[PDB]
Amino acid sequence: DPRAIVEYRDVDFF
Amino acid sequence: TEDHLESLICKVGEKSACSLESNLEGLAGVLEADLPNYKSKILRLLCTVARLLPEKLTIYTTLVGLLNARNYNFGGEFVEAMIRQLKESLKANNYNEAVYLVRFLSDLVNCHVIAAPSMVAMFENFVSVTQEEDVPQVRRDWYVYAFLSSLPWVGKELYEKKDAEMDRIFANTESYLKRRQKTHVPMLQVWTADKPHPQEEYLDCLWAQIQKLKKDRWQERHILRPYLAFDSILCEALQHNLPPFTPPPHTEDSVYPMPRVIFRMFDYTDDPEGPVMPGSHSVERFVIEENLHCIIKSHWKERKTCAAQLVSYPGKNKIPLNYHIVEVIFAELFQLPAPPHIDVMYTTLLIELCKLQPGSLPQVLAQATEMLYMRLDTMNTTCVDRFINWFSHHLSNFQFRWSWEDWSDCLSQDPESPKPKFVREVLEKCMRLSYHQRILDIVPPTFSALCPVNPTCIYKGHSVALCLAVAFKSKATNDEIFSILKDVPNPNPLKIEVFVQTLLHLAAKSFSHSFSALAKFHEVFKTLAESDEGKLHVLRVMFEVWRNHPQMIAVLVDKMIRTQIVDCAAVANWIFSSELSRDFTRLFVWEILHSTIRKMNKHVLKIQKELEEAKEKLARQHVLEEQIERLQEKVESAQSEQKNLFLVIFQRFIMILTEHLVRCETDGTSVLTPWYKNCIERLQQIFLQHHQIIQQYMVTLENLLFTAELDPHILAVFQQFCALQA
Amino acid sequence: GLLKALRSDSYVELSQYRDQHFRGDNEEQEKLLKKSCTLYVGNLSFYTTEEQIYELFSKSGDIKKIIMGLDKMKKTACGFCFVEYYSRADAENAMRYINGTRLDDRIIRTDWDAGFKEGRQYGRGRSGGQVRDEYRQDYDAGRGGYGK
Ligand SMILES: CN1CN([C@@H]2O[C@H](COP(=O)(O)OP(=O)(O)OP(=O)(O)O)[C@@H](O)[C@H]2O)c2nc(N)[nH]c(=O)c21
Repeated sequence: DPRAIVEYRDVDFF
Repeated sequence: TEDHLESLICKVGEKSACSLESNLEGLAGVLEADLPNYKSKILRLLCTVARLLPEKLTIYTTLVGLLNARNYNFGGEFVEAMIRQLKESLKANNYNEAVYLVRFLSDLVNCHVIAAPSMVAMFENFVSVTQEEDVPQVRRDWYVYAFLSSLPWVGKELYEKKDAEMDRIFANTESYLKRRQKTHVPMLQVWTADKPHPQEEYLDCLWAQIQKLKKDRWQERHILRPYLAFDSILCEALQHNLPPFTPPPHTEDSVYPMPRVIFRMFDYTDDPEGPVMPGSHSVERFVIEENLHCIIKSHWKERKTCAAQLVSYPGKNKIPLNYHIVEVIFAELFQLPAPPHIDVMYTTLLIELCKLQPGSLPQVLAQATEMLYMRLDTMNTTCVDRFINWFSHHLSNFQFRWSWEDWSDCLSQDPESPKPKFVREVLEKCMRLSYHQRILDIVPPTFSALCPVNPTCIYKGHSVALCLAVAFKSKATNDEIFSILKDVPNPNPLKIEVFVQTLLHLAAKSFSHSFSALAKFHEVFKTLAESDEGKLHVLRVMFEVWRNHPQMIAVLVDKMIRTQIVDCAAVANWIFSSELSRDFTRLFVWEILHSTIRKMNKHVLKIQKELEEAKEKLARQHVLEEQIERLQEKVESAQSEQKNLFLVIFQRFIMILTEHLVRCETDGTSVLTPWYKNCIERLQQIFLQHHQIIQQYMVTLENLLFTAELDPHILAVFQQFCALQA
Repeated sequence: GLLKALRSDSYVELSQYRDQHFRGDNEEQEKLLKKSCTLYVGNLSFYTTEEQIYELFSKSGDIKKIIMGLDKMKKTACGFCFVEYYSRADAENAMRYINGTRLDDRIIRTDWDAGFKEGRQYGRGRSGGQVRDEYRQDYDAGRGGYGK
C-alpha cells in the first residue's frame, strides 16, 4: 500500500 | 404442538431423505389427526403458505387435495377461508398477494378440491372488469393478469370442462388487450432497441405465452405436479363450489400495481452446451422467472439462504438454471421504476452464488456482463447507473480482476457515447472504493486516458486570504474571522470566495477535517450565505476548490443542506447552472440532486409522523390539540417547500431541453445527441424515483408546466408518467 | 399472519460481544443494541480512508456519522471505525449485505454498537492500538506488521 496512515488529530436542523 | 405444526407444514417440499410423495402422505395423515382440536390453526397456517410461499404452490395444493379426500368438511372450510383472505387482500390493495391466492384456487381444481365450473364463473367475473367504465387501465390490467397467469396451472382442466365458456373469455380478453394504451412502455424498457431481444410489455408477452400454450393443447413441460402421483385418491375426492365472486369495486382509495416490461437478455444460443433454454414466448419461461423472483422475495434478507434456494430450484425437466438465475437477478436490479429490494443486495447475492457454484456461475456472470456492455448504446440511464454501481462494487470484491482489453472498441468512439462513458464512470467508482494509484495499475496503459484524475484540492483579496490563513492556524474565534473579512473590495461575492477557498484548503486532509471546519465556523457560513445569491456563490466556490474530488463535493453539499448553510432550492439551481455544464452528464451531479431530493422527502415524512404520533396521543387520551394545529402548519410549509423543489427541477429541465430542441431545428442538426439522451432520461428518472410524491402535483403540472404547448418529446415523458397509475 | 421461517433475519441478530467500559447492566446494553443505528466495523486496513468507508456504507442508506478508530497515543487509524445511520432499517441493511464483504481487499466484519461515547474511538490495547493487534502471531501488512 503506497500511501500514509492518516492522522486524525482534532446538530441537524433540516 | 402449534410451534410443531408450523415447522412441519413449512418443511415439506424441502430437502429430505424420503421422497416428496412420502412426506405429503405422512403430513396429510398427521394433520388429519390434529383436526379434532386444531382445525382453526391448520386452516390459518395453510392460508398463510398459500399467500406467502407461491414458489411452493403445487406442493401445498396437493396437501390440501389429500386433506379434502380424507375430510370433505375441511376442504369446504378452507375454500371459504381462502375467499375471505382474497377479499381481505384486495380491500387492503395487496394485489400482488391476491394473484398468489387466485393461482392457488386455480390449481386446487387440479387436486379435485374446487369444481372447474366455479373457477370459470370466477374468471368470467374477473375479465368482466374490462367492461367497467370510468376506471383506470391498471385495475383492468390486473384482473386480466390474475386470470392469464393462472392458466399455466389450470388452463388444461378448464378448457376440457367448459371450452364454450372459455372461448368467450379469450374473445373478451383479446378485444381488451387490442385497445389497451401502451404509453408507459418507453419509460419502463431497459433497452429501447428490439434487437437482439424486444423488451415486451408484460400483458402482451403473457398473452403470446398463453396463446402458444393453447396451440400446444395445454401441454407444458416445467411445473412439478405432486398431485398426479396421488391420482387414485384424488379422483374419488368430492369437489366444492366457490361462491359467486363480485370483484370489489373501484374507489379513489384503490391503488393498483404499475405496469411492467419483461426483462430479456438470454435465449438458448447463449448456452449451446447446457440444456435448451425455454423461449421468450413459452409459459415455461414465465413460470421459471416467476418462481425465481418469489424465492428472492421470500429470502432476500438471508443472502446465503437465498443463494442456496435459487441453486436448488426444482423442475420437471432440466433447464440452464445458472442463466435463468443471473437473468432474474439483473431483471430485478434493472427494473423500472425501482428494483423490488435495495440495490446492494443483488451484488452480494451474486457473490454468494459464485461461492456456491464456483465452477460454472462466474463464467455465466462474466458472459452476461459482456452482453450488458455490448448493448449499452440503447440502455436507459437509470439502469446504466445501477450497472456501473454493481460492476464497480463487484470488481472491488475480486481484486479488480477484469479483461479490460475485451472492451478496447470504446477507445476509438466518441467519449460522450455510452460505452466509453460507462468505462470512465466505472473506473471513477472503483477509485472511490480503492485509491487513485491502484486503478492506474489494474488497467492497460491504453485505458489510462479513461482513468479518473487525482482527487486534489485546487487552492487560489490576495493579502486577505493570507490573514485568514494565519487566523485559522492560530485557533481563532468566529468574531475574529468575521472581523478579518471587513477588509475586502466589492466589484459581496469576494468575501465568500476568500473565506471558502481558505477554510476548505486548510481542512482538505479528510472528510472529518472538512466536517469539523463547517461545524466550527458555522456562524460565519450562515452570515455569508443567508442571501439566496449568497448560497449559490458558496456552492460555486466550493465546486472550484473540489472539482477534482466529486465525492467531497457530494458529502459537503450534504452537510451544508443538513446544517442550513444552503437549502435544497439553491442546490437544485446550482446543478442546472452553467458552472456544471461540462460535468452535467457525469453521475455525481445526479447523486447530489437525488440525495438532495431524498433529504427533502425525509424532512416532510418526519414532520408528517410527528403529526400522527400527536393525533394518536389525542385518541388514547379520549393544549395538545393546539400542538396539532401547529404541526399541520409545519407539514403544509414543508410540503410547500418540497413541491417547489420539484417545480424548480422540472422548469430547468423543460428550459434546457427546449433550448436544445429549438436550436436543433434552427441549425438542422440531429436531435438525438449523447447530451440529449442523458438529459431526457434524467428527467424521466425524476418521475420514476418519486412517482408517488409527484402524483400529488398533477393539477399544477398539467396546467402550468407540462402543457400541450411543449415539444412532444418533452411532453411524452410526462404522459408516460401519467400512464403508471392511469 | 406470518411464518417464523420467513421472518428469519440472522444477519441482524446480536453478536456475543459486549462492551466492558459500558456503564450499565447487560440487559440495559442489549436494549440499546436492539434500537441502535450505529455499527462497529472491524478488520479495516490502517491505510483504509474515510473516502472508502463512506462510499461502501452509503450503499445501504444515508450516513449520519463516520467516527474513525484511532490509536490512543498516535491518533493514527488503528484498523476499525463506527458508522451511524439515521434509520435502523439502513443499519440493518449494512449488517445484511456489507458485513462479510471486502473493503480495501479485506473481509470486514460489522457489529451492532450500543452507541458512541467520547473515548470509544481509541484503541484499548496496551501499546495504543486495538487489543486484537497485541496478541496475534501472524504477519499482516495493512494491520501494521507483526503483533506487539
Ligand atoms: C472488537 N470490537 C472492538 N469494539 C470497540 O472498538 C474500540 C476499541 O477496540 P478494542 O481495543 O478491540 O477493544 P476491546 O473490545 O476491549 O477488544 P476485545 O474485546 O476484542 O479484546 C472500543 O470502543 C470497543 O468497544 C467493538 N464494538 C463492537 N460493538 N463490537 C465489537 O466486536 C468490537
